[PDB]
Amino acid sequence: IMRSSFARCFNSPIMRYAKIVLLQNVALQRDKRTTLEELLIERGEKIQMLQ
Amino acid sequence: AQPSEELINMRRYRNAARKLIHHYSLNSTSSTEYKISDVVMTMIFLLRSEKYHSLFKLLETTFDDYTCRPQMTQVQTDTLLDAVRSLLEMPSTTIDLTTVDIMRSSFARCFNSPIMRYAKIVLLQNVALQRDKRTTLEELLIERGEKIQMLQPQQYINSGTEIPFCDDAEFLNRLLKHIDPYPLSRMYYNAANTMFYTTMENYAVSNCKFNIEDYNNIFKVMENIRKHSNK
Amino acid sequence: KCNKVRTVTEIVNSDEKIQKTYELAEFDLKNLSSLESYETLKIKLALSKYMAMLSTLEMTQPLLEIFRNKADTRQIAAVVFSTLAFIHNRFHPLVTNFTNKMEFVVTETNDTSIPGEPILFTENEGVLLCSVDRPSIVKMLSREFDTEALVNFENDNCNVRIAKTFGADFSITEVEATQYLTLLLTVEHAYLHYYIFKNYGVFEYCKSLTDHSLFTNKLRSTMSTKTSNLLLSKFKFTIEDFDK
Amino acid sequence: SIPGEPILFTENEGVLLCSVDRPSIVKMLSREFDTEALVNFENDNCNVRIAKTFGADFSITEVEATQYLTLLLTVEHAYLHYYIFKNYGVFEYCKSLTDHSLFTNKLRSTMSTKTSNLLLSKFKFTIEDFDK
Repeated sequence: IMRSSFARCFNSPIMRYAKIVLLQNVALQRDKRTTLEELLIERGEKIQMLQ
Repeated sequence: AQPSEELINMRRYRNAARKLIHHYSLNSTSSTEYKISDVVMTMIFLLRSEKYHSLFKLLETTFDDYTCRPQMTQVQTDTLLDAVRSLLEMPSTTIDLTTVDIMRSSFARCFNSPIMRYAKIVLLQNVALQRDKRTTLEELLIERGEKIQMLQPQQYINSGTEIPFCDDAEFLNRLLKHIDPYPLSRMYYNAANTMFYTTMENYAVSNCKFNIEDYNNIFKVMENIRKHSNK
Repeated sequence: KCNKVRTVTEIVNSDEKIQKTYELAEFDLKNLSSLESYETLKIKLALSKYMAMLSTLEMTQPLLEIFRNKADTRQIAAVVFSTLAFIHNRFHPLVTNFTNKMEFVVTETNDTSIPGEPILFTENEGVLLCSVDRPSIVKMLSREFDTEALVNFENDNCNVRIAKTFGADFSITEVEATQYLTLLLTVEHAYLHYYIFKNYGVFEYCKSLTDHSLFTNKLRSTMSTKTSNLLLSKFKFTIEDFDK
Repeated sequence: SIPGEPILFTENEGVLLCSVDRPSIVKMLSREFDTEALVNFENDNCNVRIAKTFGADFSITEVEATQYLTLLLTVEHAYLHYYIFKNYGVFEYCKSLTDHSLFTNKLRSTMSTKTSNLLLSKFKFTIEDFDK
């Protein structure tokens, strides 16, 4: 997370005030973002399996 | 020297190449089957035993791209077939020349077009069947039925009539309990597709292309069933 | 058809009255749940019965070893016969026998092999006879192909679909048991043709074998609620790729 | 784990059951976050605020207690959905979870006519900066 923070800072050559909350992170160990619905399937299943 | 990269994940290379080969010849099961890096890894993994290098040579012959069928170096071909069985680590499950030829045709289409997006398409046909003469089903109907009528039953199995049954209901319920946990719905479809593949697996011989629409009719069997339900 | 069912209630002598409204969407869903559970149980039961009945027959050895052998002539015949009878009873529960004449032929050679329909009939050259490709049946039991279950499905919407996530000696492998369904389906397909020709002439039987297509007419007034093994009907593949 | 909600109920798996994320709970417990020394926003003080200018063992400290409010409000948010589906359909437990949002409608005529734990009327950030 911090690595990506620094990999977002110098990115700016920008000295004007920046309203930019880069909430996003790239490095989420995947090609691209899935939906949440699949996880709503996947966690729910195993949860029902659990006792 | 650094011998790592050539085989470091021998596990990856072996398991993925074997998975792929089972996908082709053994038609095993649905998967997101692809990695071109794995395709290359196939060759590199072949390049570290003679019991590989032979098959590697054969497969390289495909890079000539012509549909000719190579001469059978009978003795060496047989030893090679045994090496294939070994390197496929199957229960000697009747690995055969025909499946070998099928793999040859598989690569006869694999590298043969740089379709750099997705040829996500069955290529059912094989050029290298016993002939490209491509006679139709209808003549073989006669050719088979002749000898069929000529043959005599191996056993004359019936006299009278009987029915089998048992009624150990408790036993049946015990079985049921044992049987419960299995996701039938999924488990059966793969076998259904095995039945599907079986048609092609039969006609390696002057094959008749058409299957699809009659299969669609097999599926519309359920359509007809629904129609009967509704009159 | 969203049907926000609408309701009102009254004091007698009509002092004043109250209103409420409700939505079927829960009820229909639970109905579907119950339906599918019910029919699944039925199918499982049927399979169990079949398996046990076969189990009765004193096999010395696990099924697949039988066909891996080819010296037999009894066991294979028995198997086939049993399956046929099971199907026939599944359609005619009161019916028990076929009046003899049933005889089988093992086929062993590619030069006798026939594509598609693996089990074949000559209804009367004097009497019925049948033919079976054991080699092919082994190929169909190229068991190595099987693997753990995929869990795919399509046309999802929300937990509108997913709500089941909150809606509550042969001691031998499920997968090997599952292999049986293959022969079940095969003999079922065969029984189709057998019944057809038994009802009608040879040439239409040949036509059906040419195309399992025209059946859809004659297989009518025939399934009087006698459901058959085509529950999950999404039998389909890529089509546009046919490319003539 | 699950996104958003550290708590969930399975309303009647034969009977009610609940599941909770101790890991994420601890992550909320990572209170090295906390510090008091701050400054409130104000406005228009001469009219609005200048008037307000002129008025005035187990003996545990506060910060932890403050933290209690965290689980208080969390369990409130969970209770909302719990009550909702306990009273209503799993369709509107698909909804309320696909987004919370709309449930204001069902709360209409539903709330007990008594407020809860939502005094200070601003609770927001920059919004237009969503910069899609």
